[PDB]
Amino acid sequence: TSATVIGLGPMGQAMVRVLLEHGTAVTVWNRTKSRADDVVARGAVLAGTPAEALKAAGLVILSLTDYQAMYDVLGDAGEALAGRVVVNLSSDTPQRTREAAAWLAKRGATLVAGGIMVPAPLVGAEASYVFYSGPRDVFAEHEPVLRHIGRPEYLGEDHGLAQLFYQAELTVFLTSLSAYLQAFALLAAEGADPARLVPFAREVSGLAASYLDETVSQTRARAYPGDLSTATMMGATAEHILQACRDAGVDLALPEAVKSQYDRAIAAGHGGDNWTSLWEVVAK
Amino acid sequence: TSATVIGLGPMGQAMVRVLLEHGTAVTVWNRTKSRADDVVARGAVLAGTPAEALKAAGLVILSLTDYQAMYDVLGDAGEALAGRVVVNLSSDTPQRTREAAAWLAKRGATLVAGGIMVPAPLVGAEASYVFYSGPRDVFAEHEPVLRHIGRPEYLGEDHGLAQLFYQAELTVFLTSLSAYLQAFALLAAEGADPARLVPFAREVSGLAASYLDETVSQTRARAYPGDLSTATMMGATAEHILQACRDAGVDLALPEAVKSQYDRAIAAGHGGDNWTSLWEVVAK
Amino acid sequence: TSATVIGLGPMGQAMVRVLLEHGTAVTVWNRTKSRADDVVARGAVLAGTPAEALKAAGLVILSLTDYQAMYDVLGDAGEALAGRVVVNLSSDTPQRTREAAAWLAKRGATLVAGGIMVPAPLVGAEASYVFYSGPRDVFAEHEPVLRHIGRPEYLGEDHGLAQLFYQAELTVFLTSLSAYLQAFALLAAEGADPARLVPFAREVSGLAASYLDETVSQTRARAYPGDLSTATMMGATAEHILQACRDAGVDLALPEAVKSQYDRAIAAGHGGDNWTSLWEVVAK
Amino acid sequence: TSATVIGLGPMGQAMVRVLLEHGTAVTVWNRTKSRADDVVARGAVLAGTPAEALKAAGLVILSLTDYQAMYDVLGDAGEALAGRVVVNLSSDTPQRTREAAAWLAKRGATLVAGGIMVPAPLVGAEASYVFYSGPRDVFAEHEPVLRHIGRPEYLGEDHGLAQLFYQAELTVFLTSLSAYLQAFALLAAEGADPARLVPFAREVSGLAASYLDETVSQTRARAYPGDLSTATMMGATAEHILQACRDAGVDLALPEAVKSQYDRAIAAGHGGDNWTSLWEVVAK
Ligand SMILES: NC(=O)C1=CN([C@@H]2O[C@H](COP(=O)(O)OP(=O)(O)OC[C@H]3O[C@@H](n4cnc5c(N)ncnc54)[C@H](OP(=O)(O)O)[C@@H]3O)[C@@H](O)[C@H]2O)C=CC1
Ligand SMILES: NC(=O)C1=CN([C@@H]2O[C@H](COP(=O)(O)OP(=O)(O)OC[C@H]3O[C@@H](n4cnc5c(N)ncnc54)[C@H](OP(=O)(O)O)[C@@H]3O)[C@@H](O)[C@H]2O)C=CC1
Ligand SMILES: NC(=O)C1=CN([C@@H]2O[C@H](COP(=O)(O)OP(=O)(O)OC[C@H]3O[C@@H](n4cnc5c(N)ncnc54)[C@H](OP(=O)(O)O)[C@@H]3O)[C@@H](O)[C@H]2O)C=CC1
Ligand SMILES: NC(=O)C1=CN([C@@H]2O[C@H](COP(=O)(O)OP(=O)(O)OC[C@H]3O[C@@H](n4cnc5c(N)ncnc54)[C@H](OP(=O)(O)O)[C@@H]3O)[C@@H](O)[C@H]2O)C=CC1
Ligand SMILES: [Ca+2]
Ligand SMILES: [Cl-]
Ligand SMILES: [Cl-]
Repeated sequence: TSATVIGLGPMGQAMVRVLLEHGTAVTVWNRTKSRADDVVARGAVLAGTPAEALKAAGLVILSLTDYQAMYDVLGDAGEALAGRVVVNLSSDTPQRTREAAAWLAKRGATLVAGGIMVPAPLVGAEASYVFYSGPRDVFAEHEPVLRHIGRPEYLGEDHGLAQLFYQAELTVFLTSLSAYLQAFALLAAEGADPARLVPFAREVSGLAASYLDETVSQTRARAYPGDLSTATMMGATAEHILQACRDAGVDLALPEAVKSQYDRAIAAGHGGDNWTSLWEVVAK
Repeated sequence: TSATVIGLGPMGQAMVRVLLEHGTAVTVWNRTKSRADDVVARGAVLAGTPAEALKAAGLVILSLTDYQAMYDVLGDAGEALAGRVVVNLSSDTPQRTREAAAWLAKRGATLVAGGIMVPAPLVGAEASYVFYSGPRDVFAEHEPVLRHIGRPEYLGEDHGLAQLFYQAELTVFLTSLSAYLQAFALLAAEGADPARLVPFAREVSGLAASYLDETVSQTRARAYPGDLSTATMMGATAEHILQACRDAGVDLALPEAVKSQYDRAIAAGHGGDNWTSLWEVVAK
Repeated sequence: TSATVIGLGPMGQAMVRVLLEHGTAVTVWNRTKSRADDVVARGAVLAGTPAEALKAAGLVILSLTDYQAMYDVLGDAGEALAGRVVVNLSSDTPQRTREAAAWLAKRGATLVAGGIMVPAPLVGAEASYVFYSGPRDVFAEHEPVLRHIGRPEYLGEDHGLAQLFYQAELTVFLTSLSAYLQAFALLAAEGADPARLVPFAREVSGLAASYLDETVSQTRARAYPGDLSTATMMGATAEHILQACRDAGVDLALPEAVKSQYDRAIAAGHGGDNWTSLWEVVAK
Repeated sequence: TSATVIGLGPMGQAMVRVLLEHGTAVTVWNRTKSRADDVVARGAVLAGTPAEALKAAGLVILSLTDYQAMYDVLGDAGEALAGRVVVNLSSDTPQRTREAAAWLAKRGATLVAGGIMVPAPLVGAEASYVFYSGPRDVFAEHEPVLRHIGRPEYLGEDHGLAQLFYQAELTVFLTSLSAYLQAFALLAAEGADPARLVPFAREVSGLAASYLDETVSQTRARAYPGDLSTATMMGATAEHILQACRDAGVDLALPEAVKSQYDRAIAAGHGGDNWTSLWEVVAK
């Protein structure tokens, strides 16, 4: 088996190592040639051109910052794309992923969209998994090589799906990281030591994740009983957080955005409903 | 022992039930007199007035929407407050909690401020804990009755500490819940079942929590090595979430707040730094 | 709108009340005529024959002990089945559900299989939901009446699906109830008071449910890292439970069945793997 | 303070890390000397022998697979055990724990038996609790060091009580995990994604737990009113699960154990009684 990896950021490099360690031949290409030194020392072959990289394998894995980078790198491949399977494991919108499917198809190439759901040090570890979407038959053929990156989670035929699931996951992940900075900033601005919060922040993240099922069922039902918590009570806290952040001279964007959800829910008559009623202002 | 509980939302009623379960004699008062029906049925005594409530015990627990509600309710209490310990377990700003301590002191009452870090159904469960701050010796005299609500975490003499930790905790909690709605809305808008995300969302919450220690070290050091993940790359995803939400007709408020942190960190020169460089734009 | 309910056990009766309360006309039939007294007093009409019951509505809800009961009651309906939608909300196997689909189809009737996921007192409450499977168009038409029973969870076209999900759910529910009896019996046989276990039994059920995601991912991956728990350590406890139950003179069936899973997993070389390796002996 | 921990599976290492984190001087011993690598790296002292371990502290914590392992390890300890407090937090039968107390006493050591009711990652977390039983005054002398592992639940003087509660708890826990595998296997065998069940499984676990109080009252009274749900009807479902599992080629061990309880209760005359009538066949 033979693989090409285009993009040697931390994830591209991690995927090259894991493919090499499992006895796949790896041809790499990278805009910044010098970034390939370590993977070539581990037995990767650096191609001179993306077209060359496309000629050294039927399986082409793209690990780039966005899908626009794919067009920058592959725009000049011409017929070297014909019959290749492009596994794009890059962040972008569902719509640009679908668009890339059509662009690649015009040039005889098959897109399998994917999203890796771990950081680089966990690539190929037990806890690694990857969303995939695009043609089942084409994915199935390459699945035996791809599964070394992580557990494949094939979502279906719509190329946008893997990217949809990636952006949904990253909405949770990135906003959580911004909530941690927000929390530590409030403490640090008030003279308190953010380190003291760590064990409680871990507990309340555990508590938050435990609400996922209630969230699913109430939003799915559009039923929001306020018996244990009201949008008025939780909006009051959203406001206390915003005010406390204003008092402490800390950024206001995140707490303001959360508060706006409760205000617009209450203004819509959901003051007495569960926080899950914010569905009514958030959803399409 | 004797206790008064003022405010009978789900948390007040839960605290009353737990104190009754441990043989505490509990006097209650509520604005909406019907909400007392359940704790009166379990043998709580409904006081006619807040002053009558206060006279019932040395120990007075407030579970109200905010500290304004304290003033609306105990505003005309006067003499009833003298010699009493007011354990205020209501959401508000650290500053308003500190000013409340002053106001209470003038009327010969001590404030212990606190924050309950679990919902009503977990009051008195293994997982329950409560931040407390204020005069150590007063907290300690009442702690054997207070402990029935949850493990007491006494933070110190500053009345605003318990409130500060509670607000920082609810910054994590409320923002996480909103990120869950946001992820579910994106899926639902594109016609996928939000319930499909549930186990992956819980997993990515676990992953997010595992970054807490290195967030503390990097933000305190203002050291942001970008070798595993840059603000540019994660910023790119923050923009992808915003755009995908824009494409699907979902509310952009929360994704826009998170993207504005990356925008600002990058424009402040942290493009090649870790996401922890957002400290530079969040912490002032 | 018009509905027929055949079967006036607690669930049939609960569904009749909820349909009446939402302004649906209800015709009932029951083997035991006298069981209809309360629903007729609430405005249900008792039909003399199942054929009559079939003539008083296009929507026919079956709430019987099994699918064999359906054949007992409807076997003598002849052409009175033609064009009816039979919503069977009865326990049976996926295969007999599919078989009933064909039997009903031969007689011009459409089956929508369902399973109600709450006891009778929660029928029509916020927390009620019902699995449905069978023809989407036919289900969609009746969904506006059926949704009063609980949140419809339409799983797809295969009639067996709702029943599959019901039996899967009930595997969790019934085996949990048998584990509670098993636990209380051990305590009661040893002189201890089962009532003392209740708060800990609630905690450990919460703990158990928290392992659902790990279960999904490891069995899905067929990856069972034993870093936090081995099948040898957990099989040792399964054995201690069986022995303790033998020492106390309490039934052995449940603890023996659990122990057999770990023995067969260890015998297969999974002594050092996670308990999730029992997948390898349990799964098809 | 000083502590010895004998046994370095995940629970032993977790207890060592938590005691070290609180400034306890910890001596360790393990059969597989490599497992000590991690706690030695955090500054635990590796004793050459178990007798050397015991000499290091008045307080000796055992975290072994079973009480046989205690005998294999402390079998030749002899004089080293005199005056020492052995806090044995290992799974075994109440009888073997009681006989262990006798054996230890002869050698001039006190036993405190216990059971940790959370996994290794939650040792020292808010949710952690530990049953203890044995001499009150000895437990109490050591409880300030022991409390760092989790909230101490002292059950009384009988050394077999902590073990009895632990085994009853793990009857609930292990049987629930196996019921989860069983539900997932049924889905997987019929070609449905087990991940689809996850939120409904968690919900039905919640529902099961809500029956705990009425299980206590009905089983103690041997009063089993069948008006909401009969053993015949629930027995029918136990048989449906068994048959559906039989049809799908899934292991029948666990469904057969549960069905045998209904079979036996019905044949003992409880067909029209609540499922709680299974007490009559489980409790002897
Ligand atoms: N890092 C992580 O933890 C994870 C990241 N991801 C996703 O994986 C992808 C890769 O991320 P990561 O490995 O962090 O690396 P980066 O996104 O920081 O960089 C990846 C590669 O993109 C290349 N690149 C970007 N723009 C262009 C362009 N216009 N033309 C040519 N090459 C370009 C870079 O080239 P050069 O080296 O020359 O700069 C580099 O090789 C992203 O889509 C990201 O969202 C997914 C999960 C985990
Ligand atoms: N619910 C939860 O899960 C948790 C809540 N909390 C905090 O606990 C506190 C209580 O919350 P919760 O139990 O949910 O209930 P709510 O905040 O919805 O209501 C609590 C009480 O506040 C009273 N109240 C509000 N405003 C006034 C006012 N101006 N004058 C008089 N009484 C007033 C209500 O009176 P009335 O009955 O007449 O409406 C009610 O008795 C809040 O500060 C909240 O942040 C913290 C942790 C968990
Ligand atoms: N009870 C509950 O909590 C729940 C039950 N279910 C399911 O709903 C269904 C109904 O259960 P439930 O309401 O408890 O009642 P039962 O299963 O105890 O009885 C329901 C009805 O079945 C009838 N019946 C059974 N066998 C025959 C037969 N051969 N011929 C004619 N009628 C027959 C009974 O007739 P008669 O009255 O004359 O005896 C009764 O009307 C079952 O499939 C059950 O698994 C689902 C979720 C919750
Ligand atoms: N893991 C968990 O989540 C929980 C476990 N428990 C209980 O805690 C105890 C420890 O469990 P856990 O940490 O998972 O680890 P294990 O039970 O897998 O192993 C614990 C220790 O037992 C030692 N051991 C086993 N048999 C012998 C023997 N005959 N002679 C000498 N040493 C022996 C092992 O030595 P070696 O290292 O050489 O193999 C190891 O150090 C068990 O009783 C378990 O039921 C309770 C709650 C939670
Ligand atoms: Ca606790
Ligand atoms: Cl506690
Ligand atoms: Cl504690």
